[PDB]
Amino acid sequence: QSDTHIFIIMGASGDLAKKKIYPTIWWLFRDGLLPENTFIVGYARSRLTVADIRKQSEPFFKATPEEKLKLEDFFARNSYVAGQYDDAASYQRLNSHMNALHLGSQANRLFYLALPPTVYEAVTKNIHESCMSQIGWNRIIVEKPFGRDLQSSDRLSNHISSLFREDQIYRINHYLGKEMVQNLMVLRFANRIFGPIWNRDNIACVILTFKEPFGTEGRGGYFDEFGIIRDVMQNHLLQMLCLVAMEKPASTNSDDVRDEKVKVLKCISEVQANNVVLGQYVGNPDGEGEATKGYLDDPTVPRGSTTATFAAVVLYVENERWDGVPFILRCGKALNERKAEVRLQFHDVAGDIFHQQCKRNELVIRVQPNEAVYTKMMTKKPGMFFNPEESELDLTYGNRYKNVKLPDAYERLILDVFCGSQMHFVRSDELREAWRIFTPLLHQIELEKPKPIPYIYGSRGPTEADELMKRVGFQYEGTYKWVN
Amino acid sequence: QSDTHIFIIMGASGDLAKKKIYPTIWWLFRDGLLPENTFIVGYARSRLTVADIRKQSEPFFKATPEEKLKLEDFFARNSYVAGQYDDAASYQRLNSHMNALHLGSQANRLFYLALPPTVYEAVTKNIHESCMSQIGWNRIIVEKPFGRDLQSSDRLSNHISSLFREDQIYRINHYLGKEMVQNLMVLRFANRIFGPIWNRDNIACVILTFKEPFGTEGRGGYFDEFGIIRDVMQNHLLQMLCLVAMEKPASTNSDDVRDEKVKVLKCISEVQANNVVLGQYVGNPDGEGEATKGYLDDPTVPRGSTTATFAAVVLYVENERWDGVPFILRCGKALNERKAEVRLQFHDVAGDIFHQQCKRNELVIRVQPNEAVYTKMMTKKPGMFFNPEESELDLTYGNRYKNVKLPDAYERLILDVFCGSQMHFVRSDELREAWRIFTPLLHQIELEKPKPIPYIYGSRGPTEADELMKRVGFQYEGTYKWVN
Amino acid sequence: QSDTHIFIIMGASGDLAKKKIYPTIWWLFRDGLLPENTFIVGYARSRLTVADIRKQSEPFFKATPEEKLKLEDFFARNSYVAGQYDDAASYQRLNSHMNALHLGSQANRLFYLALPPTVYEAVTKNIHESCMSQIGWNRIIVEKPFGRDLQSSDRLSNHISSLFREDQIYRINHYLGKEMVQNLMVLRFANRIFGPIWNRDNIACVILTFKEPFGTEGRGGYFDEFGIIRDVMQNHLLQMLCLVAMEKPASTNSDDVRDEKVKVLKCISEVQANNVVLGQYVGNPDGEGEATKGYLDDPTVPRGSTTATFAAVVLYVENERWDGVPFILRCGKALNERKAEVRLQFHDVAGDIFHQQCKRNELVIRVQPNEAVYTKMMTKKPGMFFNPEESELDLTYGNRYKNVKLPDAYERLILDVFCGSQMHFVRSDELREAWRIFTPLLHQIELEKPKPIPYIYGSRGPTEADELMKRVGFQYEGTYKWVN
Amino acid sequence: QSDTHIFIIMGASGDLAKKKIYPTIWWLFRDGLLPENTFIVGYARSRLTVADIRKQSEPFFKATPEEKLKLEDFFARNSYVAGQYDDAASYQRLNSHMNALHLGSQANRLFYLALPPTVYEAVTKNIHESCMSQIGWNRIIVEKPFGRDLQSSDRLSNHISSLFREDQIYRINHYLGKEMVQNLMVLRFANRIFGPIWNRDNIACVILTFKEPFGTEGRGGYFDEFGIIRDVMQNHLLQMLCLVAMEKPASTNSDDVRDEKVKVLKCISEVQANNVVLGQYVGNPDGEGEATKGYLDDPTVPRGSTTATFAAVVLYVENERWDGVPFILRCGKALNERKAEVRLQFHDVAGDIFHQQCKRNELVIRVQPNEAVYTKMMTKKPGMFFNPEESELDLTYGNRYKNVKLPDAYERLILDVFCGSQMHFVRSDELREAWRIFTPLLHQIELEKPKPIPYIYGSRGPTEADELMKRVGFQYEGTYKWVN
Ligand SMILES: NC(=O)c1ccc[n+]([C@@H]2O[C@H](COP(=O)([O-])OP(=O)(O)OC[C@H]3O[C@@H](n4cnc5c(N)ncnc54)[C@H](OP(=O)(O)O)[C@@H]3O)[C@@H](O)[C@H]2O)c1
Ligand SMILES: NC(=O)c1ccc[n+]([C@@H]2O[C@H](COP(=O)([O-])OP(=O)(O)OC[C@H]3O[C@@H](n4cnc5c(N)ncnc54)[C@H](OP(=O)(O)O)[C@@H]3O)[C@@H](O)[C@H]2O)c1
Ligand SMILES: O=P(O)(O)OC[C@H]1O[C@@H](O)[C@H](O)[C@@H](O)[C@@H]1O
Repeated sequence: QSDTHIFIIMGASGDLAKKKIYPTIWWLFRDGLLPENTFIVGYARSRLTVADIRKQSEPFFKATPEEKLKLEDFFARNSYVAGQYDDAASYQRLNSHMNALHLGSQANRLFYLALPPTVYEAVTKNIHESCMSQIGWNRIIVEKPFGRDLQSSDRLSNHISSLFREDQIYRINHYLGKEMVQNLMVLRFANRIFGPIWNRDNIACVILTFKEPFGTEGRGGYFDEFGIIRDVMQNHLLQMLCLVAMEKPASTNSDDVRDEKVKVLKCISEVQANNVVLGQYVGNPDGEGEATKGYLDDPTVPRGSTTATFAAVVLYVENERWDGVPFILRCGKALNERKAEVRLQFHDVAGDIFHQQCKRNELVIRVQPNEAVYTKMMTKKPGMFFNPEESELDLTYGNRYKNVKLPDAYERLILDVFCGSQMHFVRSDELREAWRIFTPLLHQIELEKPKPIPYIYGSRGPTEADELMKRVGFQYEGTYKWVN
Repeated sequence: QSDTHIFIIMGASGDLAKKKIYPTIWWLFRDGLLPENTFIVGYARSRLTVADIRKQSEPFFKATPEEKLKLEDFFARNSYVAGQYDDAASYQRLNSHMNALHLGSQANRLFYLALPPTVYEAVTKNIHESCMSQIGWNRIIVEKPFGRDLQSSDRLSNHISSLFREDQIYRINHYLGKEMVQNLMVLRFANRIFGPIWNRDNIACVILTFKEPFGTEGRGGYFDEFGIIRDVMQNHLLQMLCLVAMEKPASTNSDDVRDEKVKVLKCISEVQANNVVLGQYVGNPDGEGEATKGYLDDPTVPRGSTTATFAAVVLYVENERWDGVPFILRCGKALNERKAEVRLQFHDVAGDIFHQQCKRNELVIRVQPNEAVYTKMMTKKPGMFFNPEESELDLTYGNRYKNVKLPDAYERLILDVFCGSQMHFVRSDELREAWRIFTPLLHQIELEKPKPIPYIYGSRGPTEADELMKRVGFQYEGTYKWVN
Repeated sequence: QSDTHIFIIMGASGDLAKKKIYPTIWWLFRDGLLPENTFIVGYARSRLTVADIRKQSEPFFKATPEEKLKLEDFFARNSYVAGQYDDAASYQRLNSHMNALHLGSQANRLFYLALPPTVYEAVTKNIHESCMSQIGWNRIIVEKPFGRDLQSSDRLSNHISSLFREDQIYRINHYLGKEMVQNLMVLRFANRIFGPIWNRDNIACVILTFKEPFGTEGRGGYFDEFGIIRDVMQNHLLQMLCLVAMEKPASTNSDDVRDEKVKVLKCISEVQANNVVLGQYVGNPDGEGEATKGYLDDPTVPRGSTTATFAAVVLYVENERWDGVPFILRCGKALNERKAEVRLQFHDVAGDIFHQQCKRNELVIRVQPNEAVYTKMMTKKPGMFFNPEESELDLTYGNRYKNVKLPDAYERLILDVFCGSQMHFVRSDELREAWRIFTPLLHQIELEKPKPIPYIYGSRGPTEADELMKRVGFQYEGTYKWVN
Repeated sequence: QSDTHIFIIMGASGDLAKKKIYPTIWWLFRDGLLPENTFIVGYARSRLTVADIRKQSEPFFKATPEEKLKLEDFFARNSYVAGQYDDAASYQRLNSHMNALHLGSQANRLFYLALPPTVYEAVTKNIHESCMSQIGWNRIIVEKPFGRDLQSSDRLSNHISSLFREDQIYRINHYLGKEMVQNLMVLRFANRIFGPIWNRDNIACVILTFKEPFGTEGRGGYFDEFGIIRDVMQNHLLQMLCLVAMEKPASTNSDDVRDEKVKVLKCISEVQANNVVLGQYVGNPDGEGEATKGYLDDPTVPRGSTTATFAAVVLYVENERWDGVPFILRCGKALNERKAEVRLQFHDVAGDIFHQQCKRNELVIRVQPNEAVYTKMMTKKPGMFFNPEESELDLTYGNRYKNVKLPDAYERLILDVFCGSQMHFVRSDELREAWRIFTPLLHQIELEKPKPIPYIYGSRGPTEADELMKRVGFQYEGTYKWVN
């Protein structure tokens, strides 16, 4: 017997919903990864029907002629109900239409909240008081952002946790659903090559890079509200840091992994204001199209704003394994390229017998694009040479696994929610630690309004970040020559 | 000022000379790697000329029409003198011919002995008493084999050492001149990734593989005399074992490296008779041409001989780093392929959290063919899967350094002799140790005449070697699937 | 301001109360370690008075004539109330009495349940329903034993946890109050000489020894119900194992330490019945007094009882640090001495160059008697010798800290309860793991009624225990000679 | 058959001879450690007899009334021969006299050189040309000092080595004869508790302490020539450093240990002049006897002498195990006490959770006086405390082996020479490295004549040495309180 499963999309008319969630679940249904008895009901304020959302989301489905029959099946399993985000009567109407399905009750309920944070409290309280299943399990899915600082996020976290247990809250951080972020755990805890060397005795510094080649591109209101720190460094870089620095769990269970992650987070001290470089981008006079406009050009930006579009922050995990090793979290929009990269720079080899010609090893795990694990090792120079040179032991997903499709992060996250695996989600304690690490710095920046170092659009950011990276021990040589 | 260097070929008419030496030195001179004032004198019993050896060695030079001018320069710097290996008059004739050359006096003689071992004593004593330069450095080069057992090799080694200083003997083991064998030092002494894990605490067993897809093909008299053990295991496999198991040298100097190599050799006990698997090949019923004949189907092989064409022997290096870890030296002619491979099977990951789906990691360093370093590591299965699968971090010479021509071993060895580097050459004491481990086993086999396990030509050798591999610790699963 | 503290003792007329708790609180008050406004309330079914319990507990105070004034103050701060363990009226009578003090409302109430396990239900429920302070904190204290198996302990733990939070439940395991047992953490996580070597890579086996030189001596009825396993191995030896094998906590907070302990408990597999040696003592024919009778020679012991007074059980902690290392928990009553010992036998030194004259090093931390930490180390033989003998690096409390007094465990435990430090107390999940490790073994023993190996009173128990110890990896030599 | 052995003491009338070598050989013969065919021949310029040497060396024998008969036996096996150190005729006369003894031809001759270094060249030349046994082995024993700098030591070492083989030259460093110095090898290579932590990953700095409570005491003419560096630092402290830092030998043979020691020597760079603190003691104005006079208050010391009687020198071993760890060699005469001590200060425990109360562990080995090995550990404060404090795991020889008399170093050195064990003797290459480490510093000090920091007699030397120790990483706290 296959239990009935139901997927609910809040704000089904929303941008995020029609842009990512509906294509994600359609792709998952195309591969048959959901249980056989799966229904989908949309919910928003807009008075739409299944046909309206269908024609709105079809261009994002990436469908081909071979899958019409499955497409009409999928939209025969879809539904929509209109209502408000605070009127209960809409929620009893939704529940009445909700039970009117096959097996509708024993069904395992599942809610996705693709809504602005300003309505999270009301939506979650109404779902708790009205849309709770009596037989199957109920799992609610919240979305980034989670508050603005320690207290603002803490009040929301306590409001949600007071309503649902920790096994029913699924905080989405879609980089945790990436292929390489998951592969971090298997590389760390399934290989003896990477076991003894994963400590402060060998690792000089850890660099987690996040770059984007475009700016806010005319949508500067929300970025002005938040900043690059709150957007990326608080969640994406910090989860990659937790996966990198976590201790070996007792098992592969979600609770053990999240306990290790929160234990690692608890060992991080406050972010000092002398370890942070902020940058804001201005238009490139020789750029193309959007490259000629800066962050002060976007009208969606109040005049004279100090919001930074780049940041390089050092974190220290004070524990027996990571004491003294800097964790350089450098992220920034409007940079020269797109790259999510985990770079562990190892210490110099003890007793260099190669006359200072050797350089630091760098295990690099590029999350996106071109998923690949390569360790920058020192091999002997091929030919009639004896001095060593930097090479790599490369494993690229795209040259070794061409015939397999690395799925989208949302697909895997939703599949994990369906299967009950909560390993790749943010816990309340982990969120509290993540917010308390950065809250003093955010408050200091908000109250003081510093001047971020200007950096031209499309450049590699302010040089002050590079000065910081050199200062905190990271060594950059620029002698690494790589050819595909 | 560049000192004159003279290359000397004993037995210049020999097969080894015309097939490997003259092409090697021609390639070295073609790239300008030899000193500008370089002359070459040939010596053998046959009364030949420069033109005769020229036309004999032309098919092996791999010459090109644009290289013709350099070819005539090369053969203008060549000369030939005939004589006897026992008559001194020929030796002072050669010396006088040398003195009639560009500053012969201050010239740096360099001797090569491409002769059968039966004349090494006489040739070396005559060279010492008649052919020594009074100004520049003098170095001789002796060739495999080095005796037959401990005492037979010891007498020759003492005779040579009593005549020449250890900075003058250059014992050729051309597998030391291979690209990957020399790289072994860089891989482990220039990387912090391979340092902490290079011990008995992480390595379960070490396998050194040497395979040949072909048999002896009418040259079976010498192989019947020797046996695969003293052919390949005493020198090639054992030197790869020394380089794998050596300690970190104080410097890249030759003497230091040879010191740790002999130190590691001194920690190996002699071979027990219960750790040896021996095989003799018989023709394949459905073979092709040469494959239809066995080792006993060769007319020059004496009838009813028990000489084996395959050997898998387990060695133990009882020291603080290699105590208890087997060193399975598996070699065999008439096997299914050609491969020189160094395989380190690491221990099972402690506290397996992936439900025994992980398998032992293996750093594999394939010397030839298709030089490549790949660590068989456990990565997460790409796509909608969570169990790990075997993969590799691959660095291949040919896909990364396709424009770089990896030279022949003899080229690099002769260049090392010219440059005075003795790092990749056999010193007397590690030769004595290497013969010490294997001599009792060779004597026991010679006296007892065991029966080697018959294995079909072109097969993977006897299954008893695989049984030994399982018995001593090595784990084989056969689930590794690799695509280029 | 010093808040009022009230120490309420259930079963004030009890044996354990009068012989251990009243002397403990009197000693704590005599040294001035209690808050100034501290009062003690007695409670039991007996209609005793303050003077009655006073004269009953004088002989166990070890009081002195010069302390008469402080003793009079102590008993001026004492009180007693008679009542029932299930009648609520007595509970609000105690509440009204306790409130009728100085600050008898803002007081910090502290309860000790020195009662048989059969009344924990009623006492806990009545205390929760009637005897809570609305201003100060309220902490309850429970005592060994905790059930008989997994389910019996689970029901009691769930009932207690359903009424009190984990910061208000204080589970007493007086071996956690021992000096060496708490010093284990400082040995492990504060010294760099015991950190790198505290893993499976250097430890051959782990032995925790518990010995008593006397049998049940006339109380065999109580011991027959439980057995030595449930008496010692489930709590004392197992918590010693947890403190030995625990990973380094994030901080010295109680929650971190208990989380590490329960994490280590989660990694222990269930006890197989092939690693248990049960023993029942038989009367020594030439003993003195009590030694002439066996376990079956006691009137209150049921006839034909196969209860074991000795046990040696091997535990395996399947994790990264303790994979494969056996954990022999050897306990036994009527043995040859009284001794609680933590013995860590290290592996043989790899690459032994002393001609097998060396033996395994042993880290010993003797909890009692004569608290001492010594490492059975290999030093060179003093005098005109070159071979090593087995010696020790001894730190003995009594020769180094003679002038300081070693306090009783209950004293420091009660002081920790007063200070709110819950570091050395058992958590509920720790009980669940400690009981699930042993429950199938105890159930199978109870069902099958096996036959314990008889051993003479005053001997060292069955020799099958020694056979098991040598089988699982422990090497006993008997060559260790020690002189005081 | 017991081969005859002959003990020859060159300069038998010398100060060192009658103070140390005659009582040493007498003690060795008293205990029957010598072969029963043992004879002793003296030689010097003085025209003394057996009775004269007897009456001169009796007070230093420490004889007792019960061993006269042993004294008459010993002096019946004693003989004296007069002659010169450059006249051959005396040497053939000695050869004739010493052959004219039982088995005076197969006897194993063994020579001791208790002579000033100015005559070593002539004495070794004559003894090689005239007094060599043609049947039994011959071993020559030399004494400190070995030259004054690199070239002065090299010339004498080459002269000695050009006449005798390395298995016959026995260079005396009587500290290598000390109990603790030899025991260092058993500490390191026979214990699993001191092996893993014996590297740069756990050791912060190394201090080798040598202190003397008395000045030059009227022998300033000899000490002015050399200085404290050449006196103790070049040999005693540095050989202790070599034996502490050495890699584990392949076997307990002498050549393996000596090779490891010279390998460690080869990894040390020349001594820079910015890490050397020199001190010259001056008279304490309130001293007693010799404490009231300084090094300038001794008539035989040349006026205006800048020779240093104290030195703290920082050494680095650039190898895989000791990279970055400073080696502080702090030695000085006229200090506050007498002490030879090996102190290894370990790094701070990473991720300290005890709020900076922990301090660096210090493995301390006191060579003399009161031989003891103790590791300064951090244990919990006994009693009603929870903070850790400094303690030690103490093994003191005098409390554990009080009935075992630790023999003099010269006794064991002579017994080693008799037995052929050359483990504890200095090699020529060892001397070369030891001298090239310090030679540039000594030459610079001689050429520029610095001014050492004055320090009063009986003090702990200049405070600049303490400043240097603090700067190079050593953390002195002064809070370590020890009670016997
Ligand atoms: N692939 C290889 O052949 C190979 C590989 C590695 C090592 N080696 C070693 O290198 C050496 C080169 O010899 P080879 O392989 O080229 O075989 P080879 O042709 O039989 O010997 C080479 C030359 O040595 C002379 N020679 C042969 N037999 C002799 C004998 N009984 N007495 C005196 N001189 C004799 C001959 O000089 P003349 O022509 O003037 O008469 C012959 O031309 C051999 O020792 C071989 O073991 C060979
Ligand atoms: N406690 C120590 O003094 C001590 C400790 C360790 C090492 N050493 C070393 O051991 C060696 C023994 O010397 P020592 O301490 O006993 O002092 P020493 O008395 O001056 O030298 C002992 C012998 O040296 C001879 N001698 C004296 N002056 C000489 C000169 N100009 N030329 C040649 N020979 C001369 C004398 O031979 P005659 O009596 O026959 O004339 C005397 O017997 C010295 O090199 C010293 O560095 C000494
Ligand atoms: O501790 P010991 O054995 O007395 O060593 C001290 C002596 O050792 C010698 O090497 C020095 O030359 C002397 O100056 C010093 O007094």
